[PDB]
Amino acid sequence: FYIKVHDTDNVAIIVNDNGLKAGTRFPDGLELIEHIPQGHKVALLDIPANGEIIRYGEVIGYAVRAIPRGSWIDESMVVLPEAPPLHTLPLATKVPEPLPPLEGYTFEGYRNADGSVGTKNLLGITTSVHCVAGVVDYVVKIIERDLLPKYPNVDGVVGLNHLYPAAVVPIRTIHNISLNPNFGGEVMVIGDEKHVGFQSMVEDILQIAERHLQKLNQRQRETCPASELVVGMQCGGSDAFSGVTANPAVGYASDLLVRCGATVMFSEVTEVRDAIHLLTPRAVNEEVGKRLLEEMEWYDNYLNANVVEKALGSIAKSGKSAIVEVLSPGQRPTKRGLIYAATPASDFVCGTQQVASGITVQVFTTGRGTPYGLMAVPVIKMATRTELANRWFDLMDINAGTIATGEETIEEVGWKLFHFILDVASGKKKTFSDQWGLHNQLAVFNPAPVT
Amino acid sequence: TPTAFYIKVHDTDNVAIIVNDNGLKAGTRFPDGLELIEHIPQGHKVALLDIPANGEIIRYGEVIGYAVRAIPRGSWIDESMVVLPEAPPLHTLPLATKVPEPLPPLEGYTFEGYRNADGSVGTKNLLGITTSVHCVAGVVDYVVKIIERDLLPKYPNVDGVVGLNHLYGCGAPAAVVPIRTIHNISLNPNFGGEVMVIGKHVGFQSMVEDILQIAERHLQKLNQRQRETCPASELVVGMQCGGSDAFSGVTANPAVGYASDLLVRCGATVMFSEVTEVRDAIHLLTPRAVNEEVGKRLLEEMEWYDNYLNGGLANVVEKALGSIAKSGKSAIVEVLSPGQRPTKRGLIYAATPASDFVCGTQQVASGITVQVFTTGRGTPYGLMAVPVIKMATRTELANRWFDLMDINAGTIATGEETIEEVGWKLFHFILDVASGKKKTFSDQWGLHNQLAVFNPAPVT
Ligand SMILES: [Ca+2]
Ligand SMILES: [Ca+2]
Ligand SMILES: [Ca+2]
Ligand SMILES: [Ca+2]
Ligand SMILES: [Ca+2]
Ligand SMILES: [Cl-]
Ligand SMILES: [Cl-]
Ligand SMILES: [Cl-]
Ligand SMILES: [Cl-]
Repeated sequence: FYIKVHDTDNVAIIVNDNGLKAGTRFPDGLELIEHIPQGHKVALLDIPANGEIIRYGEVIGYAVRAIPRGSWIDESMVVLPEAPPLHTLPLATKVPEPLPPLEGYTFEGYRNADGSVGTKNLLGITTSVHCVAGVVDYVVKIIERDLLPKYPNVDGVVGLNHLYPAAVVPIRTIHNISLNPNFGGEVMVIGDEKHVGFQSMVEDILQIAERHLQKLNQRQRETCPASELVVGMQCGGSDAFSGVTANPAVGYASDLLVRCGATVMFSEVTEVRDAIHLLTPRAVNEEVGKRLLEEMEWYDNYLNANVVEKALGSIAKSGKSAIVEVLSPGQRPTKRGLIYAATPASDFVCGTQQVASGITVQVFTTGRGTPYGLMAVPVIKMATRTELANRWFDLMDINAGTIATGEETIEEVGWKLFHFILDVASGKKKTFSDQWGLHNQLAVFNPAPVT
Repeated sequence: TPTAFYIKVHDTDNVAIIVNDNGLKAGTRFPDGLELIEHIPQGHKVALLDIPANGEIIRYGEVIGYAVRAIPRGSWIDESMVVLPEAPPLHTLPLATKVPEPLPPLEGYTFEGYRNADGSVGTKNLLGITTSVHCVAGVVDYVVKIIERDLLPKYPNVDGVVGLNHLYGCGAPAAVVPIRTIHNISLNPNFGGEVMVIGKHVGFQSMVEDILQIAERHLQKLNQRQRETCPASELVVGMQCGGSDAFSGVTANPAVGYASDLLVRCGATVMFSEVTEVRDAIHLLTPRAVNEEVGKRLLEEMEWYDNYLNGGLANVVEKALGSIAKSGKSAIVEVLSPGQRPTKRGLIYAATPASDFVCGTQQVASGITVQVFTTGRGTPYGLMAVPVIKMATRTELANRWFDLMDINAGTIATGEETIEEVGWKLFHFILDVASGKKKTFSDQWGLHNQLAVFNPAPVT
């Protein structure tokens, strides 16, 4: 088997483990001239010198010399196309017609006083930026082992720590995380007498904390429309199958959520940067397009195989819907649909920033056995290959590798993911991250220098 | 107390600080014969003599500014009445122009510590867990949490377990600081020179079970280690400031500087950091360098940080003079870059950010086994890697946070104790903490915040 993503492609990827040896033939009639490993590209037709190399329906490079059919195309046989300037990129030149809406889909969630719906019932603890740091982590640890077990309806407790002139990103991120629907309607804020005492201070905090736990323990889930979901998507260990299996499937589920009237988010500026010329045309208008370019140059400025090919594989998670809004690190959306939330690719930082943007569910695609997870929101981990789903059967919540062998289609895995999202949001199924407690501490993005 | 007091740091000073809570009202007289003309709050400066216009303002024996207008004696000097002196260029600062004569050595001082195979001595018996930079991250934090609740309780002689995480994506141009820092932390003596390295299908739960068996083998071996009498020369003490206070440089800092000189005399290694806190006073550290190469190396770290950073305003030069007071009077024998380890013994300058958790993490990487943390605020700062001795600047603070302040230096402001007395009291407190005879409040309540490696490179 070989996988051809788009119809106009002139190259394909080998899926067979160990690759395919010379002599192997395919239905169309071509034949390999040499051995080609799995994940590497093969020429479908004879491509001439300086000839375009097409994959994902776009130019990923040019041939350095004439490449014969059925030959292995290595990174040394291609010339990368230099990315064009940002002021020359087309904006809103091809906004697709909205697909027919999906109505009636629901999930059991926790309705908040502000109208938002949480997928989890958590206790949030924070402190004013002018108070001392270290009290929140100490109190959260005591609440987890001494009180949390007495309130089973409470999914957990999360500490929101501030960092110790231009550092607006970290402050905005911590304040917006406390507005996430999984915290409900009230996060806890902790901050004359000759002898006060530290132990005394903590005793008072634990009394306030037990009052909140008793109230959260009495909350119940109610049937809510799928339009109240906010789903975030990010990549973990980039793989040769990421853009041909998991990513396209996530993009199909992304389009289904947009049709339900929900909010989907894709981030990672470093992962989509070399393909921004394919996102700008999908902006609903120019102000949203220029706002998209503004985030690209901000990150290029902050930073002081085929990168274009990998970027095309990442944007596959965005699906085909229109980009209705662009967010800066830690901002919250004001519109519903496909949103672009600028964030670093670094897994724990991306997750923390998406949680700040208000996601209630996160989908994490990966080609490596990573124990990534968050307590703030349930993390659905999708494998890119079947070999990976079998090796880490207790980490991979869903397998997209069935697309590479033709056993399942992008549409089938996409719908399977959509239904998995509603079941996780309803608490009917627990992701492996929530089953084993794979929760890594929040990592706020701090682009400002440390004093 | 109806006894009015002011604290004059150096003999040549023409200004002092009011110590009485609520300050001193006009009419109050002092032994020398001075008298206040107006009310002056605590922490604020008072003129000891009539200072003329453009006249020098001296504190800590150095010029902190010039008077905007003629200042009469016994008057309150606010930050709007002084003009900061333009700082001179770094290439024009004198190097090794005044290296003090080495003081007579202190012999016989010891502490009960854990001798390592490399010759170092630890003050704590910890389990270090790390992973190769090419492996996936998140496994160490998960395993450490399971070891703390399921195995650690079975091995009481083990003080605790610490996870050492690398950077998300790496192999370099500027990302040498975080790699060097994580590698040097595993060489810290409190890990005993034996950190754990972790990195039909098996599955994730199965992988962890194997790691817990390797972890239980290490805990059983560490649980059998015992402390041995070691010379105080094997100590490595780090010093940093927390909540800057008006008394920091007149009480706790000078006392820490006296204990710093005692440790140097014992043949131990002392460290002071925080580039942002000492930057506006570098012209007083450069002359104490043992030689020019160490002096230019000191200026090199100042400009590296300046480059990296590219009545509501206190005097920055005045605050900096108060911070360098922790360095004492010994000679600076070596300068380190963020996360480097020393090759010489004595007073060392380890460049690090002032940010409390990052400074601590970087000093632990440099090899400190004990840290002294001065502060004027009730902070719950602490580290698991090394015991943290928290020193209060005011007696009012030591009483308000009696379960956080390990030692009180506020007795200097009221004249009940001297810099020398509090300095020796700190030195003996350090030996007792290093021996495990006394437990700091940070280790008693478990005020341990996760390590925060300094990452000056942008995150992708
Ligand atoms: Ca990522
Ligand atoms: Ca099928
Ligand atoms: Ca500090
Ligand atoms: Ca006395
Ligand atoms: Ca205790
Ligand atoms: Cl020299
Ligand atoms: Cl040096
Ligand atoms: Cl080094
Ligand atoms: Cl004594």
